[PDB]
Amino acid sequence: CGERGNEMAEVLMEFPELYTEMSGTKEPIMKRTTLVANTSNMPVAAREASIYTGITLAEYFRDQGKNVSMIADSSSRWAEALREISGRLGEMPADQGFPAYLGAKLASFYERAGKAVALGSPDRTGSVSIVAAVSPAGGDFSDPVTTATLGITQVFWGLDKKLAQRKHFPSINTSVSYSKYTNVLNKFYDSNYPEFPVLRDRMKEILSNAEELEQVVQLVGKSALSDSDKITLDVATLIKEDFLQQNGYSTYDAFCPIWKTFDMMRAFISYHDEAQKAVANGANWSKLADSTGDVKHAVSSSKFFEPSRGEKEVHGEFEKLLSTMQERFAESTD
Amino acid sequence: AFIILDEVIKVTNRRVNAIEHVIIPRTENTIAYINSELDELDREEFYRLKK
Amino acid sequence: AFIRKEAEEKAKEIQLKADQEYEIEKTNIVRNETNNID
Amino acid sequence: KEAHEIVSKARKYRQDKLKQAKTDAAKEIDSYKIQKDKELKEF
Amino acid sequence: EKRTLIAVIADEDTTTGLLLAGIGQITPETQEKNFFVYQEGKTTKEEITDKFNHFTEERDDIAILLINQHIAENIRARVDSFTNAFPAILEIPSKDHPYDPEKDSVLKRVRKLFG
Amino acid sequence: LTTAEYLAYQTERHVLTILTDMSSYADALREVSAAREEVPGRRGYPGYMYTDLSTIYERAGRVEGRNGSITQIPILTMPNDDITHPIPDLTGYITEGQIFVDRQLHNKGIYPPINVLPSLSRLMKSAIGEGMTRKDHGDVSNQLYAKYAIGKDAAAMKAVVGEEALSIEDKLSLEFLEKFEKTFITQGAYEDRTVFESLDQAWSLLRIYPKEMLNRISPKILDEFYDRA
Amino acid sequence: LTTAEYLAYQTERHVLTILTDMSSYADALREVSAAREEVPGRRGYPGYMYTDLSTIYERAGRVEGRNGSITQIPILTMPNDDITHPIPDLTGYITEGQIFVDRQLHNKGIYPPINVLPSLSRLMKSAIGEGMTRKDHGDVSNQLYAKYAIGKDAAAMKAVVGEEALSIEDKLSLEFLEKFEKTFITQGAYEDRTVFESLDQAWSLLRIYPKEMLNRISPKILDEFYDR
Amino acid sequence: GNREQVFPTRMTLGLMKTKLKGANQGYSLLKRKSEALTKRFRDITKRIDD
Repeated sequence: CGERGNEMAEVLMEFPELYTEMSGTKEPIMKRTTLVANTSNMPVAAREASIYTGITLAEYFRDQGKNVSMIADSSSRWAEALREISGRLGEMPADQGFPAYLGAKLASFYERAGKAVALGSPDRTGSVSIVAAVSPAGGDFSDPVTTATLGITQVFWGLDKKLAQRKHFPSINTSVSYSKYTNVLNKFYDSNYPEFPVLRDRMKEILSNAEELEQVVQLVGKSALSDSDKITLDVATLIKEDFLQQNGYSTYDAFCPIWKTFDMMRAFISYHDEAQKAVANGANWSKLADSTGDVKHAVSSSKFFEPSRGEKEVHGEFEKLLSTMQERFAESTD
Repeated sequence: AFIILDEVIKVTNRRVNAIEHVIIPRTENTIAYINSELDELDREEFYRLKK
Repeated sequence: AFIRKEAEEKAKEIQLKADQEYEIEKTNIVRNETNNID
Repeated sequence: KEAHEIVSKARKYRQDKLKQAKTDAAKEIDSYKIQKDKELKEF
Repeated sequence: EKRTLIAVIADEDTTTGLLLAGIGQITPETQEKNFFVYQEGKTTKEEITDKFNHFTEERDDIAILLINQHIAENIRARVDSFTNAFPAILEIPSKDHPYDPEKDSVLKRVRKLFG
Repeated sequence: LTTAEYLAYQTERHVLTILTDMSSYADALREVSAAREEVPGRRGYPGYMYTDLSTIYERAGRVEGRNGSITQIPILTMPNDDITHPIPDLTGYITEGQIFVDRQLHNKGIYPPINVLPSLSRLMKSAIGEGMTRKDHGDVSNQLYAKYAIGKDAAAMKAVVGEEALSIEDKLSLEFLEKFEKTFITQGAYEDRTVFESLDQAWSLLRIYPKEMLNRISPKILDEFYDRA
Repeated sequence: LTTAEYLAYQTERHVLTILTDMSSYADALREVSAAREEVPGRRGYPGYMYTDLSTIYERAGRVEGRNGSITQIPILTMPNDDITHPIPDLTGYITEGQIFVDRQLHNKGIYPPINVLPSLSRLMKSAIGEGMTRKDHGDVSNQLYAKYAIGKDAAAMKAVVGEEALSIEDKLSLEFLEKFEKTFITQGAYEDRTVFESLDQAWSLLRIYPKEMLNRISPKILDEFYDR
Repeated sequence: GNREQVFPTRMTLGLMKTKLKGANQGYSLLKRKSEALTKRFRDITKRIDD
């Protein structure tokens, strides 16, 4: 919606060359995707239409018992189209020139997502997940579109430009980003990855502790910091560099299956726990880090495991990683 | 007298640098941002009133 | 001299520490996992 | 020649085995609890 | 008062005599005597560092360390690595060895910044 | 652009289009908007400036079955050096990247004063690589970006706690920062460097660090090109 | 509010009526007002939004001869967490207090993430005291506000200056702030604390301080409860 | 550049102006303190050698 024609060209060029296994055999993903393109230089008033087209198509497929994801890139462009039509109409401007009915339109559009039981028979269940990119003016999340959307949606993947300029991708701002589905997902994890939420919370706690320690350091420097604080900062840097940072245009990190993600969380939190345990038992963090740089490098390089190698093989090597890390942390601390 | 004074001067110089390089620029950026946003709100209200 | 194998003492100490580990490694883990189950 | 210390350092190997033998042992001890707590639910 | 004791790491010619005539050698309720004989070639260097830790960190009453160059040169790393204020380690010449103003930790620091 | 579209798509030429000072175009657009008595947008520019700029920038690229192209390079003055101004902000949402000319680098005597951190090429991920440039290119650019950002952070840290308090990695990043800015970024106004010459200059900067600190370069690329010499 | 009123006075039923997303109603009022091309207020909202929100908020209360009441808890989401926004602003000028749900406390893991400092109850002064809640309720509340406002400024001085240059009272206030938020304001869902348990826990947190700096408690109350 | 995450209001604008004035004059205060302590440090480093 109101975005580059080149972005539609690359989708059309790439999707035919990408294959999925959802049906049991390799088949181009283009076979199960539809595109609705209203480039930024196409008629502005059509942007709204495109959005309403997309969701409808999505809903249609949800009526067939399929799980559809409709991607609105970008909804800010639809809001801008509404603003332009409103300006040509001489209507009273709301915040930042937008029409007073923008928030209601966004809320109604987002209410069309959901898991549902199809209308007719035989009974079948589908879902529509709306994923909408928001383009705040100036990068400021005070934008009316962002303010309405965050009021509507349940997941907030907020991106940081200072991370993107650094090539830290995805540039999710972990401080502001939130998901309100973490509670309903417990069931899933309890059936598949039972200690997934615990590790997620451990990672978030480590990241928050590091964020505050870094505010302290920026003014006071990395001195008067307990070795535990040094470990927290070091492992948060490790997580940010090698877990939260995923190169989407590589053969290994284009896709990270949930099991590889879970094993990587296990490895990073195991590193943190081993370091904390070793230092708490009299070990010195500087010397211990010098001695276990090899373990640190193995944990960081865990991201290079090819998911195409299979769940069993990757899990086996992650278990080898964990055992080697335990052995080395025992060796380096007597 | 030397040890304590060296520590105190190190801390004081670090804090002077923190003030003049981290806190003051940050506060100036905040002031500029707030001024620009308030000017934007004033422009919006003025032009809505004019309309 | 300089041939005394007191590394045997270190091995014995490591074994003793590995036993005391079993202690807190069946009392910490079982307690936490039982609390989770309950 | 004091390489006998390196071999005697197998206390580390025993420690690793003791820790794997405590993960196994915890798996067995949590059993009775899990079956009991699910049997109360079954009732 | 909180910290008043004088501590001397010196040969018998200094700790036993000289200042000992007016400084004493024993604590009000201790037998450590806040001193080390430092027999020439008898006291261990490791034991010398242990005594330095004893009189600098293990007990708090010691207000000053007064250490001879003989131990200091061999104890160079330990005294150089000590950066606290209260024990105010002070190097002294002993026997024939003079001050050597290019060796002791505090004056090294002073020349390091600013001159 | 209408001329370019004629040369490129009807005559099969490859056209490079320079559009100098799109900021003055935005000023003229704002002037017309003000005459129209329109509800002004952010900082007074029209609310439709995004679409109006898109109708200019989106007139570029390649089309199927025609052996011409249009490569646009608009030149855009940022008011008050502020990248969040509507002109640069909207231009960056419409365009496929941006080359950021920095005043801080210009003052420091560097030419070209291009600050790579605020810069982007959205079509680089596909134009570079094994069969197109060399296989080190994407890893070597990502690592350069990461180390440059770390060096900026270390310089900011040094501004407060002084050089003595920095870690070893931070001092390596400072060394990298100075050498990167004064050797790899600095180029003659008439100097042309091949991408293989520039990727040989990039590896020399990345050799300031231990191979295990190059965490963004894949292990196979770091084996083949790190020790190379 | 006409169904709640009918139960409250017509059937004499004590009722608690909540107008969830009252903040959303303001958007509809602005949409209608803009369609009418009326003269707008702040942010384009109707100039009569205080009279339209007061015809909803003031339909609560008790009346003399009827043994029923309407307790109203409108829920209102402040845009950008801005309390100076017209909706929260005009609700604050019409309502008898506000429970302020805070995003800094929420991100910090606390539930309920209620920041008591922006919060207020206009009817608390008269609802608490001798013979109807307890005698220490007002003094304890005021002292807790005083100590929380000082712990939050001790924590800003420690963020820029560190602990080594904040007084002993500031350290006590930092300790008070940690236990206030993590033990008193923090509370599980389905955890029902009685006003008396909550006062006892407040007394446990004000004992952090010495009897002499609890200066917002009168000597009579400071005497009976400070030493239990 | 980097800025504090606060919502723009005239009250916040005045608050930040007051904070900036306080920062400037506290910076001057700590500068003077540093110069005084540095002069005394010069003196102590001379007298300690003596």
